This record gives sequence, structure tokens and C-alpha cells, in this order.
Amino acid sequence: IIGGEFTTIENQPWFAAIYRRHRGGSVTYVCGGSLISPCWVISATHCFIDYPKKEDYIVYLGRSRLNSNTQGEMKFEVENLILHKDYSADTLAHHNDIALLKIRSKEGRCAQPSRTIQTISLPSMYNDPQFGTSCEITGFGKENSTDYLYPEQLKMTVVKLISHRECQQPHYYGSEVTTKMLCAADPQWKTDSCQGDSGGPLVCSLQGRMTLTGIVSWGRGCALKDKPGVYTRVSHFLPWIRSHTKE
Ligand SMILES: *[C@@H](O)[C@H](CCCN=C(N)N)NC(=O)[C@H](C)NC(=O)[C@@H](CO)NS(=O)(=O)CCc1ccccc1
Repeated sequence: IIGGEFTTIENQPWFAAIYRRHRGGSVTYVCGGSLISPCWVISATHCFIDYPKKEDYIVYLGRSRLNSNTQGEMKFEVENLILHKDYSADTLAHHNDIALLKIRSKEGRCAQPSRTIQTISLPSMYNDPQFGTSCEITGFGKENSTDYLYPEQLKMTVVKLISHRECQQPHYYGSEVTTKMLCAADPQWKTDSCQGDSGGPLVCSLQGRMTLTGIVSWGRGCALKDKPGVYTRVSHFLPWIRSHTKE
């Protein structure tokens, strides 16, 4: 997160931190995610496409720091890693960048709700907030494009939803952005998500209810003028989500 401010997991209870195990014992951060149900975390396919082995991932819930423990946190293994079959990456655009992770603890249980562990709601069929609406993003990603390390404390920021017409302008993304993607940026171009924030939640208040409207996917640079962040439009994926979460 470029700009914005530090926050705690108490203010973002649906946030999931996803790491990958390496040969030796080293564990690095991969992407963020969101708990949409006790046993399910939703993220982005591009995070796991190069290493589709469910046994290498560790999912954390109730975590505020990158490399230390938080009272109340819970560790989970990945029971099932579901990637979207139509995922593809062009010059800039990442299509169908959505994924589901089924979680289970060592005792074979799913998540137990608490002050630091809650689920986030899904949108209704093709029901998105009006453009120009303020939404929040959360993540452990870069604070500046020049950084190579990630901040130790979780961060958050607020950005405005941009319309498809505007995002499709020549100086923006042109025809590279589709109807299955959402553009969001700061009107002043000071704050934005960046590398390390992928898979995380784009949360908007829709009719008094916090809703998972987007998933951090891509963008040209970070916080560059006329180059908004692009998010996977969750509302256009409800059928795919429901079919893979049954049994
Ligand atoms: C998470 O993996 C990350 C989130 C990007 C968020 N960006 C915003 N502007 N909000 N996504 C990626 O890194 C994806 C996989 N790739 C890209 O975003 C690539 C291709 O679109 N974009 S880039 O312009 O080649 C990223 C590299 C870069 C270049 C210059 C300065 C900063 C970053």
C-alpha cells in the first residue's frame, strides 16, 4: 500500500495472510486474501499459478504483523487449491484473476469467529456500487515502488471507483481493461495498492453492508497518474464461486 496508514487486524477481521514454505525452513509472504466463509478464502490465481502445490501454503487469520505472532491468530493448511481455468496474462491485463483456497487446521477444523476473525460478504448478481464511491484496500505490500522489503505492520487506504468508460480512455488502459475488471484510484494519484498487495480485498460499503467488491490484480506501476489499480470484479464471478464451494 502506497500512502494510506497502518491499521490492525481488528479493523480488517476478514484479512488472510498467505505464505509459502521453502526447502530448508524459510517462509516468505505471497499474497493477501479474504475469508468469505469459515472454510473458504478467496484470492487471486496469479499468486499460485507458478507453484500450484497446496502443501506449500500456510494461511493465517487474525494476523497484524508480517513476521511475528498476534494474540488470537490461527494457522491453517490448504485442503484444496482452486485456480480459474481461463486465467491468462497479457501485456498488462490479468484475466479471470480469482482463486479459492479451502482451509483446515491441524485438528481438521475450519475458522472460529472472533474479534479478529470474521467473514466478509459477497456482492449480489451484477450489483456494484455507483462509480465515484469510496472503498478501502488492505495489505502487507510495498510502500514505495523502489522498496524491495515489505512493511511489518498491516496497512490500509481509501480509493475511489472509476467508471469503465474513463478507464478505457487512451491515456489510461484503453481496451486492455474489460467489464470483468474494476478500476480504482485516488483522485490525486497519491495512494494505491502495489506489489505484495495482490489477492487482497477491495471493500466497499454497499447499502450499509461491507462487501468484497474486488480483488487486487494489476496495474501499470504504483500510484502513477492516469494509471488506476485494476481489481477482479467479484460480482461477475458469483456462479463460479458457488459451484466450486459446494462439495
Ligand atoms: C500483486 O501481485 C500486484 C498488484 C499490483 C497493484 N498495482 C496497482 N497499481 N494497484 N500485481 C502484479 O504485480 C501483477 C501480476 N502484474 C502487474 O501489475 C504488472 C503487469 O500489469 N504491472 S507492472 O507495471 O509491469 C508492475 C511492475 C512495476 C513497474 C514499475 C513500478 C512499479 C511496479
